[PDB]
Amino acid sequence: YGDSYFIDTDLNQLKEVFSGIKNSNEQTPEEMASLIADLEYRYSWDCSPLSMFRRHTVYLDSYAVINDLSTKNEGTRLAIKALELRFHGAKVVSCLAEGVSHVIIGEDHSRVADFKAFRRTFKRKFKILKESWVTDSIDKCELQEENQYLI
Amino acid sequence: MERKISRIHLVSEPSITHFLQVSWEKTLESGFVITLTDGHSAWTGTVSESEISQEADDMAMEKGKYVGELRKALLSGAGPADVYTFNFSKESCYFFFEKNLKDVSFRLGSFNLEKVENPAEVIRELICYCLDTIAENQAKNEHLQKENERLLRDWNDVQGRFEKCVSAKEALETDLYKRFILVLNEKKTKIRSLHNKLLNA
Amino acid sequence: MERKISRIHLVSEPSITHFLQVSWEKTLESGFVITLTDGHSAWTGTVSESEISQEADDMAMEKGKYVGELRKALLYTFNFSKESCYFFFEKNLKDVSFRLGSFNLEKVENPAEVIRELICYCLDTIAENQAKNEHLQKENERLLRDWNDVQGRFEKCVSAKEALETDLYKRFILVLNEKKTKIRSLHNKLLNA
Repeated sequence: YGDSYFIDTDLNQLKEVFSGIKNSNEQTPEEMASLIADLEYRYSWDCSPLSMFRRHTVYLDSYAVINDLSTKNEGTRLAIKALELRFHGAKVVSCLAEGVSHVIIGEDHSRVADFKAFRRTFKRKFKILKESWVTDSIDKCELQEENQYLI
Repeated sequence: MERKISRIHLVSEPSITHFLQVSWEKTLESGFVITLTDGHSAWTGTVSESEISQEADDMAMEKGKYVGELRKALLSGAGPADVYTFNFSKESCYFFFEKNLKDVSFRLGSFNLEKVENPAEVIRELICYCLDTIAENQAKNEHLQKENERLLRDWNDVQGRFEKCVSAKEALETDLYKRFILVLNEKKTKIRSLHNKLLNA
Repeated sequence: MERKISRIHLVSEPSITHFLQVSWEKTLESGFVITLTDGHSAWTGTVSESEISQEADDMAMEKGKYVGELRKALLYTFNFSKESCYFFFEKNLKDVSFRLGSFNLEKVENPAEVIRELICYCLDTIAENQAKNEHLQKENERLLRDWNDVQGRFEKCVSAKEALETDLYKRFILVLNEKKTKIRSLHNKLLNA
């Protein structure tokens, strides 16, 4: 493409080069988490403000009862965690699975008992985290840590 | 069969009120049972068909509007459209409320009402239903304003998140562009170094 | 007045319920315009700020307790005495036993007038609260639509940003892998040639 081997490319060159390349995302979301997330890892960009959940997989806590994906909570801003997760390479698994590692507790904290049922059935245990880990973290344009955002 | 609260304002009897607490059947255009009460004597009765419209022709007004106006007067809320002087006559047991157009005595509906002794419990139930509707409306207002505040707070939060994301996503994409720029610049520097080494190889 | 008719029971007729019309006089300490009806008689008592200040501490008990009793009862086990026209009832609760206020009610001869007041306030309150509920559904629907629209806006923003980031990263991977192939080819050429 317009990319050169002896002339350093700037933003204008990159935009023209990328525009020359056809736009097509033919890649499954796992592969963004594996290889494309490694671009922010091998070259140290995992600290980007708006896209830092690339390797962090959270729980889209939007259900009154956990392990059931039909009791979506209406009238609340609990879906922001998933979109913020979807704002990065976060594998948004709506149900408690091996992917779930950051339980972002929203307006209901009594649901922790249901989390205990699947906290042992999966290897990477999820932890009870407040809205600051997801809902306020990308609002602050960062990626909070579980220990400082517990409950 | 239910009783609907319609306190017709008696100009002739400001002291002895009259409520046309209609207990209607499953019909509106035909004869509908209209029940009345005053405070110490209720006036119930069954209205026949083809006779309530004879006075409608005496009224010399539109049909169809007749049925709707009967519903308005019988049910809660006297209709502004066709205001009738609520002359619920105790002297004849005939609650005639009439719009005497062109200054002439025109009757509206043939209501065969009878005076009774003890409407106390019926009026108790009437005003009790009124204030139970008031209480449930107040509770509805309470949870409605609770939902109003909750939805407003969630709307503000989502709006703030969306505004921040749309404002900073272009900056983040430009940062990714600069990251690619630096990576390709270092790759090209390595390529030039290897080319120079090959020139001396 | 805010003549809210609240149901109370009779002493001899518990099943037949009088409606204690809890009114307002812009103050709550002075009780309310206590109008009562049975369908056969009227009890329109105009109790004012004359049996409150002195009656609060007459029985060696605090005004705060007296006003609390007024708020908790005048606004349960209710009992009205028709013979004396005196609204007193047995408040058989914890450390409460007395004639609640010297409410010597007034009785007008015509129950129809107090029934007029009761029905008028009842229907006016129904209409006002129904209009309140109507515009509250309106506002609730407006805010629900606004919140859903902004949530969908954030959905679209997140999807578009993720797609742009993904395609930029994929194009960058293509370019960088080609550059690394060039680098290793140059390594081989330097090693051999």
